[PDB]
Amino acid sequence: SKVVVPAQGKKITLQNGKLNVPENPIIPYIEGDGIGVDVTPAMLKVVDAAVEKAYKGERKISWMEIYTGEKSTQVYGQDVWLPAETLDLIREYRVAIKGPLTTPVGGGIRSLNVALRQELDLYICLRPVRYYQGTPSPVKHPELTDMVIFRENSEDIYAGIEWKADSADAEKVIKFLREEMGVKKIRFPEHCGIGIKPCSEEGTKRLVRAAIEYAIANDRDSVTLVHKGNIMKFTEGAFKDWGYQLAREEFGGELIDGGPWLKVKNPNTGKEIVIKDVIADAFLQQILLRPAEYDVIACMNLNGDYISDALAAQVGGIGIAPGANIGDECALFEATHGTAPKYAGQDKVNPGSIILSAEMMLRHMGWTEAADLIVKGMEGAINAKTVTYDFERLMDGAKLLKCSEFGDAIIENM
Amino acid sequence: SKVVVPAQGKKITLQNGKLNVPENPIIPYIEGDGIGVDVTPAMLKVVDAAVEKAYKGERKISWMEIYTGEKSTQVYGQDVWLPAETLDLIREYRVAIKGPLTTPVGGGIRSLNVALRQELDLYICLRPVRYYQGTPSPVKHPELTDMVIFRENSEDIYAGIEWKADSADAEKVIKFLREEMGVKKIRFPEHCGIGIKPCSEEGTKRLVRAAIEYAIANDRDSVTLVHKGNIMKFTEGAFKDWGYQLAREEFGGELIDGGPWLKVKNPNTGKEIVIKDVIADAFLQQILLRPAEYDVIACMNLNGDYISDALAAQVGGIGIAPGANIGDECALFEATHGTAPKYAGQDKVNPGSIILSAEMMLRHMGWTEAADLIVKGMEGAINAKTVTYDFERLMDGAKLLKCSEFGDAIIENM
Ligand SMILES: NC(=O)c1ccc[n+]([C@@H]2O[C@H](COP(=O)([O-])OP(=O)(O)OC[C@H]3O[C@@H](n4cnc5c(N)ncnc54)[C@H](OP(=O)(O)O)[C@@H]3O)[C@@H](O)[C@H]2O)c1
Ligand SMILES: NC(=O)c1ccc[n+]([C@@H]2O[C@H](COP(=O)([O-])OP(=O)(O)OC[C@H]3O[C@@H](n4cnc5c(N)ncnc54)[C@H](OP(=O)(O)O)[C@@H]3O)[C@@H](O)[C@H]2O)c1
Repeated sequence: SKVVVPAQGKKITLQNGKLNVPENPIIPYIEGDGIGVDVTPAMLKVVDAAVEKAYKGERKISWMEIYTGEKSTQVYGQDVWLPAETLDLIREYRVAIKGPLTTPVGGGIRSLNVALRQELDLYICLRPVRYYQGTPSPVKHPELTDMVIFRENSEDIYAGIEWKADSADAEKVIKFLREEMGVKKIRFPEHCGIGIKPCSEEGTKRLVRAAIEYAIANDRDSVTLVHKGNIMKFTEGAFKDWGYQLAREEFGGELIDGGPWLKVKNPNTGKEIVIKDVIADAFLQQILLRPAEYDVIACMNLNGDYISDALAAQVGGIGIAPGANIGDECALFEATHGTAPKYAGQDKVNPGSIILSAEMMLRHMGWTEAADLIVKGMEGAINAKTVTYDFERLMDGAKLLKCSEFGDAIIENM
Repeated sequence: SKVVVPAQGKKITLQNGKLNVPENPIIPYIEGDGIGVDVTPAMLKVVDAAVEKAYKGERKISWMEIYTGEKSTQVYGQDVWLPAETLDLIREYRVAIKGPLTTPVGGGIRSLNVALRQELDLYICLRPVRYYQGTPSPVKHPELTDMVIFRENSEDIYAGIEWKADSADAEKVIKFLREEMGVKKIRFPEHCGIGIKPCSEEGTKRLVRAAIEYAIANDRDSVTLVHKGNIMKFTEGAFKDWGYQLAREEFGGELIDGGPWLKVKNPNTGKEIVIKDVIADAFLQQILLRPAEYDVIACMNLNGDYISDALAAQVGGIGIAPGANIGDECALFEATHGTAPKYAGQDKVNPGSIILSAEMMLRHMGWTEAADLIVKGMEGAINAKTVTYDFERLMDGAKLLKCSEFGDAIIENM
């Protein structure tokens, strides 16, 4: 009802597991709450400039705004935070992008971001994290970090299955656990909240399957299964066993030494990709202490949230970290930072995250020239130290830029 | 049967919630697997020197070795990894310490460390993390970190309640969830592992209760409730609500501004302690980016493992991080690093962790003079750059020391 389909423009289709993108594709975008009003306009202009420059006017995106979050309630009504129409629009047009989203508190509503992921079955959360020269960073050698996180996106405790302490359901579940499953380890059964943590074999293998294909298509050096399997043997640990098993079953994994690592040969470059694993709490230490040893990461939903968010901070990219939610049929790219309501509307915020997510989106569309230009623009703008206040306040000799002006700087550095 | 109670020596008792420690107390200690054979002897000698120097010969510990892990199987037999006698010994003598422990794989045995914590109901995992000048660190300003972690120690998913995919129990639980609880969010119900995540109100409030008392007794600046409550509302989120509620109910918490932070007045110094909260994935970023803003931390079991282990790495103290497991009746202090089998027996390992845990143990015993001397010794030895290989290999100008020699250096710097 209130979305306007672009007069000129054409739908992306999926054929044979491969996107068919027209030169005039319609892309759905969600402005986002808070500073989404600042960064989305910059992102539109930066992407159009990259597309115009890479294909000399032969291609062009027909943006189409759709809604989620506050703007959805002001467009559709009182408690329409995520209209069915927005899900249908993303499935019809295959590829979309959105700014920051916040979920209201006090109405029993659970994460809108996670709702999008789970209802579009975008089981890959893809966070590439690598250091942009010139970025102010808390660690000494941020340039050693160059990883790609494959975070499982629908199952784990992150999935939102839980009962409230003292509710009839929680006490029903606890009664079933103690009396029918014989559980004795619930220290205090009264006034106790309960959460469920599921992890299946198919969900594990389609997430690791994507990670290893990614290592192959991008010739990277390894895939590390991160887990907390010595405590949670049947979810985290199973994730790690199924991941190794997939590597053997579908990518000819061979045993290194006495194990447990494997090596997968890259069919296209001959490079032996190492498959290995690290327990999650030690991994949070290793990304600081021995960052160059890691590359592609495969892990479950909650660990992936932590790991992405720790890596982004340690390269000083907490505000420019790109992110994508990808499934077999649809894809939703997103700004990964908060809504920062304090500065919303002041044209202050750093648009780098949603712009790099747009870079991912173009590359997912097969428009790699335009995507390369955006990386190149971020490269030069940040290396030139012409940046927004969240960068500039941490450093000397930088030129302070509004949000919109940083978008221009990126275009100027393409 | 194989433990020898010390001829001379006397049992610590608990009276009125307060330890009564004799001048000749018997302390039970577990050597620990792997490098425990290296660091425990250094720790015995360092603690005895501190006690001898602080009390001029009037006090002295009667160590008593007890067993867990490999040495237990070689002392008691084939699969005796954790003899009942060791639990009884720790409850009889109240205070003990142990080196690194590893749990065997392939026999269905779950963490020996966690078994000790849960069966002695040591619900506080206490990790103080602060930077020792001279330590090689991956970040630029490690000296800004000075935190104390209160990690909940018996409940959360960390508690080891789970079924294996395809087992009759997992399929029984999944059937109950889908058919009797109406759960629709399990993406793939087949071949799916299940874990339970419990969090009670009493468990939350006795853990936060200890954290706030600690902030009071040590005049620190704040207590931060760390959680992942926007996704797990009834466990992580409840932990955070119960924590605030305790602060109001028992420590006169008053609202700051419009909330949600509180302020608790320190009954002894008048200092207003801030009670606040941060969501766990953002917190892993904040301990890097704004570390000076945090002090005492209160959080649940799994987050506490991650947070302690990330902080230790970021001050370069991955091998000297102290740790204690404390309950209302018993206490078990521990080395917090792995068993490092590769270097075990070579007198290489860094004894700093178990020695600082001994420092905690003495201070828990009321022997604060001896504890102060050990801190002072670690201070000087590390500042003098007379350290073991894990420090020395990361730095220039250091003097390489065996494990035993570093223990001497600590004594020499008391
Ligand atoms: N993945 C996501 O899209 C995502 C993840 C979590 C939360 N959010 C949402 O965001 C809301 C915003 O409000 P909050 O105050 O509660 O946030 P908050 O995350 O605790 O705070 C974020 C802070 O990071 C900075 N920042 C955020 N985005 C930035 C960007 N793009 N460029 C530069 N700096 C940026 C601002 O700090 P300075 O003022 O220091 O610059 C900002 O206020 C939350 O309630 C939440 O639902 C979105
Ligand atoms: N809290 C605990 O007590 C605890 C926690 C987890 C694991 N562990 C156990 O430890 C076992 C040891 O074997 P792993 O090889 O599997 O360990 P791992 O933790 O993956 O490796 C630890 C590495 O840290 C270094 N290190 C460990 N303790 C140190 C110390 N005290 N001083 C200086 N450097 C230290 C050594 O690295 P460099 O060679 O680079 O120096 C070491 O091999 C594990 O299987 C596990 O059950 C104990």
